[PDB]
Amino acid sequence: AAQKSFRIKQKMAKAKKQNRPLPQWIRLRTNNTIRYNAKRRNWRRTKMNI
Amino acid sequence: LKDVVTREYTINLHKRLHGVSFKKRAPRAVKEIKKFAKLHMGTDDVRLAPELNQAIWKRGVKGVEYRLRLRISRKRNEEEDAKNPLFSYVEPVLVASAKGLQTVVVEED
Amino acid sequence: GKGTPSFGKRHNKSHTLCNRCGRRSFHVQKKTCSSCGYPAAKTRSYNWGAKAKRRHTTGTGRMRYLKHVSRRFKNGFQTGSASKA
Amino acid sequence: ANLRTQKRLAASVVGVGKRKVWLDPNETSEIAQANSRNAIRKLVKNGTIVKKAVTVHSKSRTR
RNA sequence: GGCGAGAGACCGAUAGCGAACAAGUACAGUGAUGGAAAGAUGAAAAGAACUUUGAAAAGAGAGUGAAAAAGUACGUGAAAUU
RNA sequence: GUGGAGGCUCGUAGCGGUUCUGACGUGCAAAUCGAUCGUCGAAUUUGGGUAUAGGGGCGAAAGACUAAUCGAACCAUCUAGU
RNA sequence: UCUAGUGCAGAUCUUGGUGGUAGUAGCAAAUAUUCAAAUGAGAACUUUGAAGACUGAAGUGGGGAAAGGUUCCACGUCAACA
RNA sequence: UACUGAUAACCGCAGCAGGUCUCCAAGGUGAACAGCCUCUAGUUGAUAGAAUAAUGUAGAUAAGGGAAGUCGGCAAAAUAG
RNA sequence: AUGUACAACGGGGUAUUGUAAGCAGUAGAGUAGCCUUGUUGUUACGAUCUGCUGAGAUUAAGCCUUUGUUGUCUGAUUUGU
Repeated sequence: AAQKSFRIKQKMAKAKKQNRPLPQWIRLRTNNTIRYNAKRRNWRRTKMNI
Repeated sequence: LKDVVTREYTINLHKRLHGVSFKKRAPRAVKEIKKFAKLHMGTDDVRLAPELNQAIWKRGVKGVEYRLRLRISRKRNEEEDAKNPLFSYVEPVLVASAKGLQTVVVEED
Repeated sequence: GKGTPSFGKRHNKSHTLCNRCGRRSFHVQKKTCSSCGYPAAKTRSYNWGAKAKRRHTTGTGRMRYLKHVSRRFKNGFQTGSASKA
Repeated sequence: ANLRTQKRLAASVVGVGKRKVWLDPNETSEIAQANSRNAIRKLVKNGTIVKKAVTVHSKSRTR
């Protein structure tokens, strides 16, 4: 909520920095087996449980 | 082909709306006016003036006037030529009382 | 209305995060984690929770010191430094 | 085009609601260029936006 | 169990550790706990210049390649079903 | 006349949940919708905090409730139980 | 010659996949939309203007707690979701 | 310390008619933050079009009689300030 | 597919309801005000009433009729003993 705690805000910031796609140069590298991100997280679908 | 004309008509919305739901009287009036113009001018493209829409929606949805006096203008088309070179422009005629009138032709002036 | 509307009434967290395990198991009104046993000294484990051990045990982390322990045993726990042959 | 936020900024600026603010369509390109409240104020000044004639509620019958 | 080495009449991706892959992962649950799926282009990206139709995606040509009856919905490519 | 009591009464919100054994009944919904009804200043309604934990609790007592689970919760193990 | 985790039509079998039903049931609560212009490839729904209506201050208004986490605002933008 | 606070931001597997604490509260009618209408504020959202058969659901009316119906006057009607 | 053609309008008829608006009135419960004081004095308010007014409005959407007005009347597909 608005009146929140710093731990919550810390985890939220980390989540926000996670919530974005792959880099395409990583898609370009050698021996690469990654096509997409699968740790992707959207507030509508799944909650953090914190 | 020809006939870039204007005319003035009269229409009986009462008999064209008799039996109709009270939340659709006016929209059906609009559709019936497009149909009226199609009949009387053989056009498919029919544009109605917002003045006319207001004159229909004046007394509301279920208060549409029994009669209406129209100024139709069969005109030539422009704008990335469509199926038809001709369309119709429907407009009102502010008359005090729209009873006892018969239809007439109207010229460019 | 034991189901849906009650789930609507459901909004106050019984559990929150713990500072020893980070798992959201810290019962506030008891002041205990349901997974590590905080604020107890020991770590909570059971030999019926074999999977739990396997999940929370040694090697699932960085082992910031313990890998180097075996390297150092190999080299015999030596002090000093090299000599530039 | 889309002028939602322009209408909203104008509402807040003038101090009325969006059901009062009026944007003429014949200056749509100008209003879409406009992005900031300063420009909205210029537009109100030059009359491209008007507050609006308030809807009347009369009390003659009651009196 | 831990660390390091070697082997097998063992399993060969619905098998074998739950996990051959960013697996105790995503995900669920208040929580304890639960707990997946998912391997293969080609020797080499040479991963399709250029033209044309189309709003574009794509198509038809062209071309690469031994092979596009290998086109990242990629080895082969069964059946049900179409 | 004054005054303005009451686990008084009519009746809103609010709390509930009688009847239609109505609608829906592969639903809006794993108990809802509509009308009709009960009560509505009190043994009232209710948030937050707090205590009570499984043969245990809590129960103005229905064997009711105890996280869509109760004539003894849920998790794992004993357990590939017989 | 040896050796087995050795032969499936079934087990309301397990996992995955596919169908007919079937272009079907159905997408019907919450009084309600219409005219033109602009954009754009394309407009029943996007934007504007005009009109008609609603919530009708115990409101579909304005602000907050719990919870949610960046949904806030902008620019671009429509393969998937709506 | 933004923002929603809910027929789309919470929980109900979801953009579910459910549920979830609260503050402010205009004019008229009327006893009344009842119901109806309106102003400020906000929405104009819920897949649409054309027809208007049976059957449905929701809503209404019906001569004369007046519970004979039915388990039962269920339901509706009358009553009403 | 150029005619006792068809339609949209208009007019007339038939029906329904019940006497429109507007104007006027020495109609009008009564009440104020005036001064030329009244010898109906007049001006203003005022539910309603009377006349013009069986008037006016509606009247085919599945009513009748038309000597009127204005329009329309060559698009597509298929078929052989």
